[PDB]
Amino acid sequence: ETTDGVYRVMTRLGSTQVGVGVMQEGVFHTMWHVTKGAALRSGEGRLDPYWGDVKQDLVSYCGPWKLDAAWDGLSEVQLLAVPPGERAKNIQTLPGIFKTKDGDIGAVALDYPAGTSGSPILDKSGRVIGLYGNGVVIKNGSYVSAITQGKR
Amino acid sequence: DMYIERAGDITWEKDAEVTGNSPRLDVALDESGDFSLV
Repeated sequence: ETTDGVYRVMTRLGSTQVGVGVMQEGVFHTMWHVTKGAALRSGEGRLDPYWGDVKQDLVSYCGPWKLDAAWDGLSEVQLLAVPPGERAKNIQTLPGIFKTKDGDIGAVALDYPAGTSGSPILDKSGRVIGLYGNGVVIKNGSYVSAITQGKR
Repeated sequence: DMYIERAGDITWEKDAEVTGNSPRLDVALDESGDFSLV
């Protein structure tokens, strides 16, 4: 399967969801720590890695990174959370800011199991502005993931 | 051997639940692609 949309990344103790990915223009985008660059199966069925980067924690299959949109810095976004064993749910939120020395990157303060990481973050036009699942655990114990976007 | 399966389309929802705050955090990213809180 290669039609556009969001996909669960599974593995067989039982069938376990290790992460989430997004398919667009024939390319499967997800996070590196999800698949560790290993090949995926889509039916019968083989997706091979094309581009990856551990620092960005991103990886593309069957082609280069296609998602180009980014957060405008003012409007609210929506996390299309696809938790393990749960139907996809759109969660609207206003992202925070991750202050680094290469600049600022948006971050959403939403908590979901580790199997949900790789789920896309959308703008008001349905464009993927980044993926969810790479972040920090703050002083209270909650999880805050950055809006990690690649380069097209 | 990992495998993928469809979970839905990529579409914005008009009446979605709005939760979560907007924290401002100083963060440092190591070479291994992991963020830390500085």
